Amino acid sequence: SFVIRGDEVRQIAPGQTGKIADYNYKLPDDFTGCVIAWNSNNLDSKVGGN
Amino acid sequence: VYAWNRKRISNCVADYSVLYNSASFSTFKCYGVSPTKLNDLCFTNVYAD
Repeated sequence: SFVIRGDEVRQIAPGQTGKIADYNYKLPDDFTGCVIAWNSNNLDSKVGGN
Repeated sequence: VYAWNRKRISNCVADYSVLYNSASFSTFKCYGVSPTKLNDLCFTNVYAD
């Protein structure tokens, strides 16, 4: 479980690039499971940035 | 698009990861090479048509 920028959701799959797949979260190439994500702007954004 | 600019590129390092991280673009399609492998390969020239 974690929060990220919507553009960066692409980085969460087996075999990816950019800061997450570089460091922040790494899947194995043969992952047996599911990825789920949702926009959370109402909770996780704030007028002065979160 | 008829007068399309054939810019030859040579003698340079290309951080093609810029084109992945610049997610503002509507596409980053590839043929014959995977977009990851661009960051490892080297070419005699490139053409940025």
